[PDB]
This record gives sequence, structure tokens and C-alpha cells, in this order.
Amino acid sequence: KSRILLNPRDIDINMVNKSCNSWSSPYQLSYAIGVGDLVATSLNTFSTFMVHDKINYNIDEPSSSGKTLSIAFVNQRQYRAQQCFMSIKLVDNADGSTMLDKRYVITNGNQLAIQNDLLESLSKALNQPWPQRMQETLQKILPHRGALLTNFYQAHDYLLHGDDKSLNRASELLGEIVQSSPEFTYARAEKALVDIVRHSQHPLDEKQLAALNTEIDNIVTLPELNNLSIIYQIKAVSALVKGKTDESYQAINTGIDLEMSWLNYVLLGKVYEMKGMNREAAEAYLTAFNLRPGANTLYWIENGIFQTSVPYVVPYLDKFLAS
Amino acid sequence: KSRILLNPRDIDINMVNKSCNSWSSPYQLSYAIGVGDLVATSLNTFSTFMVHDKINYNIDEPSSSGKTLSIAFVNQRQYRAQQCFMSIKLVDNADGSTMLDKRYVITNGNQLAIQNDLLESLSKALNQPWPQRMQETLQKILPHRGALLTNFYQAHDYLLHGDDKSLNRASELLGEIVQSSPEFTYARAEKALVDIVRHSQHPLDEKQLAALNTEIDNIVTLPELNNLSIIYQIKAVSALVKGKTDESYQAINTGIDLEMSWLNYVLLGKVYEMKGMNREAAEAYLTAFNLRPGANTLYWIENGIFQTSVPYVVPYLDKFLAS
Repeated sequence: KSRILLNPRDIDINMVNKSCNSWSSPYQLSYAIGVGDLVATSLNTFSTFMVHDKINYNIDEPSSSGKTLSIAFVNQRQYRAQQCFMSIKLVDNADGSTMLDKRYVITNGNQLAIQNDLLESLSKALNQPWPQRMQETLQKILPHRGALLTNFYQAHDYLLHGDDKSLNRASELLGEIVQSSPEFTYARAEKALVDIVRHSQHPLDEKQLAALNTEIDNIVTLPELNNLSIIYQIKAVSALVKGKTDESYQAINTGIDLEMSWLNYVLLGKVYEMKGMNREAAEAYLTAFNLRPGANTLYWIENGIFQTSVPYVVPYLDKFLAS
Repeated sequence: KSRILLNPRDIDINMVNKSCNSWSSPYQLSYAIGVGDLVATSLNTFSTFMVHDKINYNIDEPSSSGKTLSIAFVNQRQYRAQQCFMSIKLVDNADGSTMLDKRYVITNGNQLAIQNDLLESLSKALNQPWPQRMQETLQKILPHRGALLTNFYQAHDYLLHGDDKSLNRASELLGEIVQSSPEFTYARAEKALVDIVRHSQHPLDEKQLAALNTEIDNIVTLPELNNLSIIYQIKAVSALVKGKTDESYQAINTGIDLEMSWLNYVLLGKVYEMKGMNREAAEAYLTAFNLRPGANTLYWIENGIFQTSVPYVVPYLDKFLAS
């Protein structure tokens, strides 16, 4: 009657010892945040696991999570200002057993190889083969020029933050990546998404908007970006900006089929709100908060595309956060 | 710190007022149990919802389930011994709102049509189109001769119970269905699964076993049963009986890809046990108990194919049930 049953197919991801030294460390942290987001979104999209990415969530509450993946920075303390290594452990919460225990030295360059090793290991530890669409998607959404990965993860963290100054910096970082890596079409698409969100924040003039819209038109038809959620994210945000709710609804649902992510649920909430469907909006926003609880997701719920009252539209979450 | 966050994509199914009158009613109840199992397994297999079928679970504990689907029998009380109707309601637990509210009069005959209406309605209410493999699977695993549905659901309930006397009755019911409906190949496969489990309970002689094995060989190659979990369930249980763990492991994993069900997780637990992997067995058994908690699932964990000590092999569950 009082006990809560643990669910082995519900997993939390936590970060411990973010401040490994007392400051940073302005590359390893956004990398770890990127890895955690990728693992969560990959498992949510392509498996029957449910993952709560709690990397941005500073609170311990009771949960039915049967497993916890913990990313921790660990200092060998062999000399002052020695860089921390990254400890990644997967623990079964039912019996306390360690299912995976990795020690990773990150070297600007080897980010992708380390991430690949982790994904291979998780696959074995979770009895979870990665489907072909997942494998294909990872080849397209990550840069293959290693010198660009630090800045790519940095842009990713700015996107998660969501505020105008963060998005302006994300756009700049991505513009440099596009110039440095013209073949990495995904970065051009991510920049277009960021820029259309930026337009909701600070409207462009007629000329600049027509140029953005033309850029969007060119991007969404690129054959190599077919079957990526990003195209549908762009279509959905563009439709929202245009007030076209049916077109936005169609696009975001297809986006969600391709990527079960906090961001796609926020966007679906925005569509429902625009449709005058607050109950359905509240459900979507709660889903996004479940997927990645904390200030980042709440920022997007409250401010993304247009302003949303959490007390009025999502009272459950208002109450939850107060309690 | 003390509050538990509700997950809108976690759903519980409950039954209320099973004893609608004081007795029964020996057709409407196993039908409702069958519907609840089908909805749970369908959503678990083909969506990102996680469903806990609590129809066989007589306990209220705290959970993160964001929605509850309740099946209730309701008496109009217009004359004594009037048959109850079936109330099915889906409630959002975050805000208390009713998402679906059905009143169903069951008439021996219309079982499938009512179930189809419910599945259509759930699809709309949950923003969840049913994929083509789901639609195809439902056409194959349910009898289309309506006169046979009551007995089919009865056999299903016996399979859930798992004990030798229940399986003997399931086998008989299914044998009559096969005779009455030779085109309904699924019933022949379900009977073969039941009979091989029955053989683990009460070994057949050499002659009868060779006949069963020949029947299994003929069934598993039938083209119309390709892409159904039942074929892999049969292959997995046959391999377990033969002590062939690699062959069983391969079959049950493919079964699970096709059907995320409590039974498939029990079978995977048995394979892991046979492999000498108690930790992995414990994880699978806990998964099955999550999917359909209660006496039925526990029976299969403790007794299915071979005996399993819950205190030794699944201490988390031993402790959970005691607390």
C-alpha cells in the first residue's frame, strides 16, 4: 500500500560533480550534457525504455526508476589543476548491482569514439540492439570533423537554455560550423531552426524574413535530411510563427515519430495552445518536463515561441513545482 | 523532495466492481480481462506509452501513472438479475480530467465490434495512430467467428492463470475452436504453446512428444503466422524444454520485438536462469511483474516451465511483496 514498485524499463540519467575543481572545464561539461541528451533521446525514440534526463535537474525525489545512469567527473589528484576523467555508471536500483562502469579520458578529438563506445556498451548491458534508423540518424546529426565537436556541443547546450542571448550564440557557432563543414547539412538545418526561433524572439524585417523563409524552403527539400526530425521541427516552428495550426500539428506529430524529445513535446504543447486546447497542451508540457526536468525545459514551456502561463495552462506543474 | 512526478505516458489499467451482482456473469468478466490485456500489450508494443495492466492486482500503491483506464461493471438496477453494462473511463491523473468515457452493452457476438470501438477511441484520445503491423496482428490473433469469442477469452484467462488444471482446460477449449474454425491458424498455435507448457508440467511419452514436436514443426513454418510473437513463444518454450539456451534466447528476443508482454518477459527470465544468469533473470521477472502485477504473473515466475525461487533469484520482488 505504501511501497512504490520499481520499473526496470524506466531509467534516470544524473550528473554528479559538475564542478570538478571549482570552475572549469568549459568543454567537458557541455560534452557530457550532449552525451546524456543523446542517450536519453535515443532510448526514448528507439526502445521500450523510458528515460528521464535529469542532468539539468538539481532535485532528488522518489521515483519508480529501476535504473540510474550517472555521469560523474573524478579527479585523480596527482597534481593541481589535473583534468578530471568522466566516470559513467549504470546501476540497477532493484538490487543495487553495477551493469556498466566506464572510465573515460576525453581528449578534444575522441568525443565521438568515446560516445560510440558508451552506446555499444549500453546496447549490450540493456539487451538493446540499435535499429537501423538510429544508426543512420547518428551518422547524420553529429559532425564528423572532430575539430568542430566542442563547438557543436556548446551550440547544443545554448539551444537547451533557450533564451535570446543563448540562441544568438548558438546561431553564431552553427554558422561557423556550416562554413567549416559545408557537407554537414544537419548544422545548416539546426541553424535554421535556431534562427526561426530567434525570429519569434526578435522579429526580422520583411527582407530578412523572406530570406530566412527561402533558406527554410531550400533546407526542407534536401534529400539527405529526409527522415530526420529536424526538418519537421523547422516546419512546425515555421507554421506556428505563421499561425497555421493544422500544418504545425501535422509536422510536429511526424517530428515526434522520428524523435521522442522534450523539445518536440514542448512544440506540440504550443500547437495545442494555439488551437485553444489547454488540456492537451498541459499534457504535452508535462511530458516534456518528464523527459528532461528542470530550468531549461521550463524556460521553453514558459517562453518558447510565445509566452505560456504555467499557473493557468499547466496547473499540475505549477502545483508540483511549489510543493 | 517528497513529491513524485506523474508521467503522462505511464498508464495503469484497473478493474472495478468485478462482482457485479454477487456472482456472475461467467462471460463478461473474462472478456473484460481479455480487452484490458489487449489494450496494454498493444500500447506497450506499438507506442511510447508504458502500460501496467493491474486487472489482476488487488492493491492500491502510489505510482507515477499519469493516466488510469478503469473498466467497471455498472448495474442499471431496473429489475433483479439485470445484466451489468461495461463502463470504460480514461482519466488524466495530473488534472483529473476525463479523456474517454464509454458505456458498452456486450451481447455475445459484438465483443469484437465493441473492442474495435474502444481501440479507435483510445487512438484518438491518446493521439496515437495504430501502426500497420498492429492492425495486421489483430486481424490474425482474434477469431472472426463470433460464436467462438466467449470460449476464446475463457482460454485466454486460463492461460493467464498458468496452473496445470487451467492449462488442461485452455487446451480443450482451443481444440474445439480449432475444430470449429480450421482457418483460425492462431488458435492451433496457441494450443501448441499451451500443450508444450503442459508437457513441462506432465511429461508426454516418447510417441506423444514426437507428435507434439511434429505439430510444432508444422506450425512454425506456416506463412500466415510469420511475424507473430506466438511462433517465437513456441520456439522459445520448446528450446527451454530441450535445454537449448542459445536457441531459446534468440527466439524470445524476437518474440519480445513482436510483443511486449508479461509472458515474454517471464520466458526471457527463464532463459537467463537456465543460462546461470540470475541477475538478468531477476530483471526480466521484475519487468513482467511491472507489466501485469499480481498472482497470475507471480505464478508463472514461480512455476512456469520450471520452479523458480523468488526469495533467492528475485530478492527485490520477495522484499517488495512482503512490505
